[PDB]
Amino acid sequence: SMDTFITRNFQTTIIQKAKNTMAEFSEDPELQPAMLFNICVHLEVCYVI
Amino acid sequence: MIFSYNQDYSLSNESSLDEEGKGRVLSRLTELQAELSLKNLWQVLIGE
Repeated sequence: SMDTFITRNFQTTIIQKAKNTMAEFSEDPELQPAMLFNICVHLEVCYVI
Repeated sequence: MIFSYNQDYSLSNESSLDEEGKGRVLSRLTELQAELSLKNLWQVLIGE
């Protein structure tokens, strides 16, 4: 399960804001890991920059 | 500012992002993609 992987790799803030984004877009984070990861990376890269 | 996992990118402006972040971003992306492909989590991402 990537649900564990994302917890291991990414920070809390990213997961919080990502889940908030997925919440605002009316979508379940746990039922769609790929999107959560995509948003997590897409959100992380900005902070990395 | 377009980036990929396989060290391929496309910047609209050249001077916007200098050569340090460009390294860290591609490094992070490749490292992540590596970690995913390492633990068989890539197929789920590539899959519909």
